[PDB]
Amino acid sequence: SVTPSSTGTNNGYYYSFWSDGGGDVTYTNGNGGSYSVEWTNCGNFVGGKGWNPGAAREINFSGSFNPSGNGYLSVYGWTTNPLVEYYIVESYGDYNPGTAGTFLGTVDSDGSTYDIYKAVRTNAPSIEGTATFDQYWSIRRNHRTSGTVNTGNHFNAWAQHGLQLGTHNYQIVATEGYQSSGSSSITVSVD
Ligand code: NA
Repeated sequence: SVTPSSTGTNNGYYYSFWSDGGGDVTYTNGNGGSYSVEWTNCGNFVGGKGWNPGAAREINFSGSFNPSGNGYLSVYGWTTNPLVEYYIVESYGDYNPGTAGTFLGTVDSDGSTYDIYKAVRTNAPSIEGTATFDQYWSIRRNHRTSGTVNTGNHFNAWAQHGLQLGTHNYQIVATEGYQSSGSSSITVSVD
């Protein structure tokens, strides 16, 4: 059983929780900017708290992230026109999600080098429904579960590689799992 997919406002933050119904997933909004997820042999889910619309901002995040298998903790968001799904992956489990993309280079931000990848998702779920769209990745080499992400540094580095962003839609500190188990308990803020 899974928490039903849902979106909106909670304690002044935006949140989104989405799953494909697979396995067992329990998403729980907490006070302020906090949320938790526990999951067992999920399908695919993505959930967390943040803002709508996103921006070039410094996002503070802290908490726990305990993937057993493939899961990510990322600044995660969308733009439109063009439609782009982007990830600034601060921690992952046993799978580096850049495997699926093309390596374009690196960016240094907030105390670590990141590896940058572009992937193409063909007829995949999106905030505009089933669609084909680019995916931008910045994957932190020095995994962590607390600190500050300067999203503008990533937007900058992606643009240096010819990767254009559209108009910002939502932007959250997302826990994501794919065919894995685990848990997270995360708090978000911006100064
Ligand atoms: Na669009």
